[PDB]
Amino acid sequence: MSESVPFLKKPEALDSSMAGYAGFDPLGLSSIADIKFLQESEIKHCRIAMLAAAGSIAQDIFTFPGVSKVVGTAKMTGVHDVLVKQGAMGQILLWTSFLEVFGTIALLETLDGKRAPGDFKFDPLGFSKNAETAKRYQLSEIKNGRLAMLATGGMVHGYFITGKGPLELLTN
Amino acid sequence: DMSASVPFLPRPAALDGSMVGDVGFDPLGFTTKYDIKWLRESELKHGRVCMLASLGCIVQEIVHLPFEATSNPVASEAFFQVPAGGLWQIFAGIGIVEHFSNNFKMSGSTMRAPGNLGFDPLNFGKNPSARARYELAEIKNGRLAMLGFGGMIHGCFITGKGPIGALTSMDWHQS
Amino acid sequence: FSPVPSPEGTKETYWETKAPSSDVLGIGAGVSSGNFAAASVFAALVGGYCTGQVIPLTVEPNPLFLAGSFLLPYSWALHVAAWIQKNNGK
Ligand code: CLA
Ligand code: CLA
Ligand SMILES: CC1=C(C#C/C(C)=C/C=C/C(C)=C/C=C/C=C(C)/C=C/C=C(C)/C=C/C2=C(C)CCCC2(C)C)C(C)(C)C[C@H](O)C1
Repeated sequence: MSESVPFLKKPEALDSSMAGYAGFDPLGLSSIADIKFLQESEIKHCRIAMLAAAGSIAQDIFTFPGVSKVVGTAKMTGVHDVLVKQGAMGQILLWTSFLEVFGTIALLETLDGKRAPGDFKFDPLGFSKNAETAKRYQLSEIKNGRLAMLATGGMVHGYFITGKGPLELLTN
Repeated sequence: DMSASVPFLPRPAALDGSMVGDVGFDPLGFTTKYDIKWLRESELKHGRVCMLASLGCIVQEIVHLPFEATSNPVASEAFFQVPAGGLWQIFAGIGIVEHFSNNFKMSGSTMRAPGNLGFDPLNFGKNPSARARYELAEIKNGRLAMLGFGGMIHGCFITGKGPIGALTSMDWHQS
Repeated sequence: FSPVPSPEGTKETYWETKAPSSDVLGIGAGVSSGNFAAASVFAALVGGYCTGQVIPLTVEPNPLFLAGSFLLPYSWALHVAAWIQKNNGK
């Protein structure tokens, strides 16, 4: 049986070892798509979401030099429209598209069974050299990333209602 | 097994760290579809043209031959602001020197070390190991000169000044 | 006359039973018949609702209603998959 959902059956594709496993797949989506593809997709969504929630808070905390003079009022999604008129978004888009090109090659290598989901070998600082502490940081990455997806959706949608932006909406 | 430049991707099987410049950097699998001797001689030729072109563009603004219609500093505009016939003569020169240099060969026919066309009249490569070091120098400065010349010529399309002129007066106070 | 190539992963799909093997569902080979039957009914109602909301089509329509209207033909293929899985014991 399933851990998270006691009435429902254990998901077939999911395994205990797969980091951030709670036996949570009520609709059986893991049966439809390749499990490694879903794992890479979740890990990528986690990392983008983490950056976006941190960015939302940071935009309320401060503003880089000169940004106050391109955009005055807009805080969360309004800034994107002003910046697409400029080269700021196009530039992020071009460089991220370039990084994702090698992400596509990484995905192809993963889907043949060689590489591991989310593993780009990017560990410059010595944070994973134990393989027990490494397992804790992997699970912490997934849990913080899932929290960050829910948060980023939460913050952007709150801006859609109010226009306040995250932390200022907290204040008022 | 794993590429030096890209840790997560597997090493391109073809490279084997033999040619100079092999940091395992072939992610898009271009060596599987074409012969690497042709690719290396192409890389060297592109880098040599780009090195000459970067140096030329830089000096055009700083020093120009003192004749009428040779005084436009901006490289891009100097193409149009020049006798078409004279540049056309240079284009025809590029043809003969090439046919004679490569002994009159095609893609299969060219392969002889790749890029070793023999035009080294002075004896710089005395030590063969110094030759190998100079080859590493040639390929790395050629790669830098490809990106650098592309970057300045697109600056010149943007700024309209030339390399050193665009660098010295870059508009910090607007987009 | 010469070997005819087919892509890797081509398998035998000829069936003479009551229902085809679940392999005919592709990526949906592991989905249960209850899940196809409920998804089929859901897709039929949502697709019909979204279709109904835009039958007088105008120059500016709601885009989501347009995309949701594509669920009506998709529901036909879903209930066919439900019949295939129920008769395969899934
Ligand atoms: C999904 C992520 C995301 C997106 C699309 C944006 C987009 C934007 N931000 Mg936000 N921001 C982000 C993340 C993001 N930021 C993060 C992570 C922070 C820090 C916590 C901030 C803090 C921030 C502030 C304070 C402000 C902006 C502003 C802006 C705008 C101007 C562009 C700019 O200068 O940004 C530049 C943004 C950065 C330099 C932060 C990026 C930092 C991440 C960590 C990049 C890391 C790359 C990574 C290390 C490489 C990994 C390699 C590996 C894959 C191999 C633009 C709307 C300005 C604005 O208009 O707001 C009103 C502004 O004032 N951002
Ligand atoms: C891709 C290469 C390239 C191209 C297309 C051009 C094209 C042009 N240049 Mg530039 N130039 C270049 C390289 C290039 N140059 C280099 C490498 C130099 C030496 C630093 C110069 C120095 C130069 C000056 C000083 C002037 C031009 C001018 C001109 C224009 C008229 C042609 C002329 O009179 O040439 C004249 C060429 C020279 C005086 C020197 C060329 C010497 C060669 C190319 C470099 C040494 C190469 C080496 C010994 C072996 C070469 C092998 C080769 C023959 C296959 C024309 C638009 C004129 C102009 O209108 O400027 C606006 C002008 O006044 N060029
Ligand atoms: C559009 C636009 C832009 C933008 C933008 C951006 C960044 C848009 C981002 C949109 C996002 C990230 C939306 C995510 C919403 C999350 C949802 C619906 C989750 C609900 C959870 C549920 C139902 C249940 C949860 C559950 C609960 C409670 C119980 C169990 C646990 C759990 C399963 C978690 C720009 C920038 C281009 C500007 C432009 O001008 C406008």
